[PDB]
Amino acid sequence: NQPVNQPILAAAQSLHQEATQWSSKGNDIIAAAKRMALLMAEMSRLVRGGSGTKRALIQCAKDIAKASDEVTRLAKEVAKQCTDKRIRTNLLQVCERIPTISTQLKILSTVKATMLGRTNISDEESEQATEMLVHNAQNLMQSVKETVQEAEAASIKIRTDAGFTLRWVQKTPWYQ
Repeated sequence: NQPVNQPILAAAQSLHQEATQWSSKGNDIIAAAKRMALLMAEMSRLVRGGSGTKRALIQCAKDIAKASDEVTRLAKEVAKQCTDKRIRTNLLQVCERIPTISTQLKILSTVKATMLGRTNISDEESEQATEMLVHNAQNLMQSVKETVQEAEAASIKIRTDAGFTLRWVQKTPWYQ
């Protein structure tokens, strides 16, 4: 079908597996994380494209960074209502890593996009730029996955408020 950068696809699938165990209904962290995983999977295809995929590669990074701001914004709200200082601090700590990682995703996607369909660039420049993009994508997927898990852990420490708190409902059994 279409060539894909396996480690980016694997990082995407890893976040999606974790996010899809929960319902998006009344959980915008879950919705944004699912959008991020789906967009990151598109990225693994685009990173392998020609000159025509240059705009799509940079727009994909921009979309991923926008979905990560929704994750960060909501996780800060979860933290603000959490009574456990350990969980509250962890959530606030990860919220400050995500914008840095996603800024770096935009810079490395632009770097890779300038290289698509070019003949003058060496395999070394290309490989080095691709490896940097790969690591950044893995770090981002990991940070959001951990943000999902900590936001769920924080829910136990929050007085459930219908229409006012995040909703955690398993869509499928954990062992499926």
